[PDB]
Amino acid sequence: GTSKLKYVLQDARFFLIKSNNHENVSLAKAKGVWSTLPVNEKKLNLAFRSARSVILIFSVRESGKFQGFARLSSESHHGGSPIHWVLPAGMSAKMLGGVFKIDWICRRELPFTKSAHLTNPWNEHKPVKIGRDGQEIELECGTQLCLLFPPDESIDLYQVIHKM
Ligand SMILES: O=C(O)C[C@H]1CCCN1
Repeated sequence: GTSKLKYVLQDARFFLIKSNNHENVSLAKAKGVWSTLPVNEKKLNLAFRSARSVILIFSVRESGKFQGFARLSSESHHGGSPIHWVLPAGMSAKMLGGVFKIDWICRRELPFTKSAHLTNPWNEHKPVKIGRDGQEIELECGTQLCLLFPPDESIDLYQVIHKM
Protein backbone atom coordinates (compact mmCIF):
# COMPACT_ATOMS: atom_id res chain seq x y z
CA GLY A 1 0.00 0.00 0.00
CA THR A 2 0.72 3.75 -0.16
CA SER A 3 -0.42 5.04 3.25
CA LYS A 4 2.94 4.80 5.07
CA LEU A 5 4.59 6.30 1.97
CA LYS A 6 2.25 9.30 2.01
CA TYR A 7 3.00 9.66 5.73
CA VAL A 8 6.75 9.79 5.05
CA LEU A 9 6.13 12.36 2.27
CA GLN A 10 3.93 14.60 4.44
CA ASP A 11 5.40 18.13 4.47
CA ALA A 12 8.71 16.83 3.04
CA ARG A 13 11.08 18.70 0.76
CA PHE A 14 12.18 17.22 -2.56
CA PHE A 15 15.38 17.60 -4.57
CA LEU A 16 16.26 16.48 -8.09
CA ILE A 17 19.57 14.59 -8.04
CA LYS A 18 21.28 14.16 -11.40
CA SER A 19 24.12 11.71 -11.97
CA ASN A 20 26.33 11.36 -15.02
CA ASN A 21 26.48 7.55 -14.79
CA HIS A 22 24.61 4.51 -13.51
CA GLU A 23 27.62 3.41 -11.42
CA ASN A 24 27.23 6.21 -8.88
CA VAL A 25 23.50 5.60 -8.45
CA SER A 26 24.23 1.90 -8.03
CA LEU A 27 26.79 2.62 -5.29
CA ALA A 28 24.24 4.91 -3.66
CA LYS A 29 21.63 2.13 -3.70
CA ALA A 30 24.04 -0.46 -2.32
CA LYS A 31 25.65 1.64 0.43
CA GLY A 32 22.87 4.09 1.31
CA VAL A 33 25.05 7.16 0.73
CA TRP A 34 25.27 10.21 -1.47
CA SER A 35 27.93 12.90 -1.96
CA THR A 36 27.67 16.15 -3.93
CA LEU A 37 29.45 19.45 -4.54
CA PRO A 38 29.46 21.98 -1.67
CA VAL A 39 26.88 24.29 -3.28
CA ASN A 40 24.36 21.44 -3.08
CA GLU A 41 25.77 20.02 0.16
CA LYS A 42 24.93 23.34 1.83
CA LYS A 43 21.37 23.39 0.45
CA LEU A 44 20.75 19.77 1.51
CA ASN A 45 22.12 20.39 5.00
CA LEU A 46 19.80 23.39 5.45
CA ALA A 47 16.80 21.41 4.22
CA PHE A 48 17.58 18.44 6.53
CA ARG A 49 17.20 20.65 9.63
CA SER A 50 14.10 22.39 8.24
CA ALA A 51 11.76 19.52 7.33
CA ARG A 52 10.48 16.17 8.61
CA SER A 53 11.71 14.45 5.43
CA VAL A 54 14.16 15.48 2.73
CA ILE A 55 13.65 13.35 -0.38
CA LEU A 56 16.28 12.97 -3.12
CA ILE A 57 14.93 11.82 -6.49
CA PHE A 58 17.65 10.38 -8.75
CA SER A 59 17.96 10.55 -12.54
CA VAL A 60 20.95 9.37 -14.55
CA ARG A 61 21.57 11.80 -17.39
CA GLU A 62 20.62 10.52 -20.87
CA SER A 63 18.73 7.52 -19.42
CA GLY A 64 15.27 9.03 -19.86
CA LYS A 65 14.21 7.73 -16.44
CA PHE A 66 14.35 8.32 -12.73
CA GLN A 67 16.13 5.51 -10.90
CA GLY A 68 14.38 5.79 -7.53
CA PHE A 69 14.20 8.08 -4.50
CA ALA A 70 15.66 8.12 -0.99
CA ARG A 71 15.28 10.02 2.29
CA LEU A 72 18.16 11.87 3.95
CA SER A 73 18.85 10.26 7.30
CA SER A 74 21.77 12.56 8.21
CA GLU A 75 23.52 15.81 7.42
CA SER A 76 26.76 15.49 5.46
CA HIS A 77 29.77 14.11 7.34
CA HIS A 78 33.42 13.83 6.37
CA GLY A 79 35.95 11.08 7.04
CA GLY A 80 34.20 7.74 6.47
CA SER A 81 35.33 4.89 4.26
CA PRO A 82 36.16 6.55 0.90
CA ILE A 83 33.49 5.84 -1.69
CA HIS A 84 34.84 4.85 -5.10
CA TRP A 85 32.62 7.23 -7.05
CA VAL A 86 33.08 7.56 -10.81
CA LEU A 87 33.96 11.23 -10.93
CA PRO A 88 32.99 13.60 -13.76
CA ALA A 89 35.65 14.69 -16.24
CA GLY A 90 36.73 17.87 -14.46
CA MET A 91 36.22 16.70 -10.89
CA SER A 92 38.47 15.13 -8.24
CA ALA A 93 37.59 13.55 -4.89
CA LYS A 94 38.67 16.51 -2.78
CA MET A 95 36.18 18.71 -4.68
CA LEU A 96 33.18 16.88 -3.13
CA GLY A 97 31.44 17.88 0.07
CA GLY A 98 30.68 15.41 2.82
CA VAL A 99 28.77 12.16 2.68
CA PHE A 100 25.04 12.03 3.34
CA LYS A 101 23.43 8.85 4.64
CA ILE A 102 20.16 8.01 2.87
CA ASP A 103 17.39 5.42 3.28
CA TRP A 104 15.95 4.28 -0.02
CA ILE A 105 12.19 4.48 -0.30
CA CYS A 106 12.06 3.21 -3.87
CA ARG A 107 14.75 1.52 -5.93
CA ARG A 108 12.53 1.08 -9.00
CA GLU A 109 12.75 3.17 -12.17
CA LEU A 110 10.20 5.65 -13.49
CA PRO A 111 10.36 6.72 -17.15
CA PHE A 112 10.06 10.41 -17.98
CA THR A 113 7.10 9.60 -20.24
CA LYS A 114 5.04 8.95 -17.07
CA SER A 115 5.82 12.30 -15.38
CA ALA A 116 5.09 14.55 -18.37
CA HIS A 117 2.02 15.98 -16.60
CA LEU A 118 4.16 17.19 -13.65
CA THR A 119 5.60 20.72 -13.77
CA ASN A 120 7.95 22.21 -11.17
CA PRO A 121 6.98 25.77 -10.13
CA TRP A 122 10.49 26.23 -8.70
CA ASN A 123 11.96 25.71 -12.18
CA GLU A 124 9.66 28.00 -14.28
CA HIS A 125 7.05 25.20 -14.45
CA LYS A 126 9.28 23.23 -16.73
CA PRO A 127 8.52 19.48 -16.59
CA VAL A 128 9.89 18.02 -13.36
CA LYS A 129 12.44 15.90 -15.28
CA ILE A 130 14.17 19.15 -16.31
CA GLY A 131 16.58 20.66 -13.86
CA ARG A 132 20.16 20.99 -12.70
CA ASP A 133 21.57 18.65 -10.06
CA GLY A 134 20.20 19.93 -6.75
CA GLN A 135 17.08 21.64 -8.13
CA GLU A 136 14.36 21.82 -5.50
CA ILE A 137 10.98 20.40 -6.46
CA GLU A 138 7.88 22.09 -5.03
CA LEU A 139 5.92 20.10 -2.44
CA GLU A 140 2.88 19.10 -4.51
CA CYS A 141 4.88 18.29 -7.66
CA GLY A 142 7.43 16.28 -5.69
CA THR A 143 4.76 14.37 -3.77
CA GLN A 144 2.87 13.38 -6.89
CA LEU A 145 6.12 12.43 -8.64
CA CYS A 146 7.10 10.05 -5.84
CA LEU A 147 3.63 8.51 -5.93
CA LEU A 148 4.10 7.74 -9.65
CA PHE A 149 6.95 5.28 -9.03
CA PRO A 150 6.06 1.58 -8.91
CA PRO A 151 5.82 0.33 -5.33
CA ASP A 152 9.06 -1.21 -4.04
CA GLU A 153 7.88 -4.23 -2.06
CA SER A 154 11.46 -4.87 -0.89
CA ILE A 155 11.31 -1.75 1.31
CA ASP A 156 9.62 -1.51 4.71
CA LEU A 157 8.91 2.11 5.65
CA TYR A 158 8.31 1.16 9.30
CA GLN A 159 12.05 1.72 9.87
CA VAL A 160 12.14 5.08 8.04
CA ILE A 161 9.08 6.36 9.92
CA HIS A 162 10.88 5.72 13.21
CA LYS A 163 13.68 8.10 12.23
CA MET A 164 11.38 11.07 11.68
O1 LIG B 1 27.20 15.77 -6.95
C1 LIG B 1 28.11 15.90 -7.81
O2 LIG B 1 28.05 16.85 -8.62
C2 LIG B 1 29.28 14.92 -7.86
C3 LIG B 1 28.91 13.43 -7.88
C4 LIG B 1 30.22 12.52 -7.47
C5 LIG B 1 29.76 11.45 -6.83
C6 LIG B 1 28.19 11.55 -6.89
N1 LIG B 1 27.94 13.07 -7.03
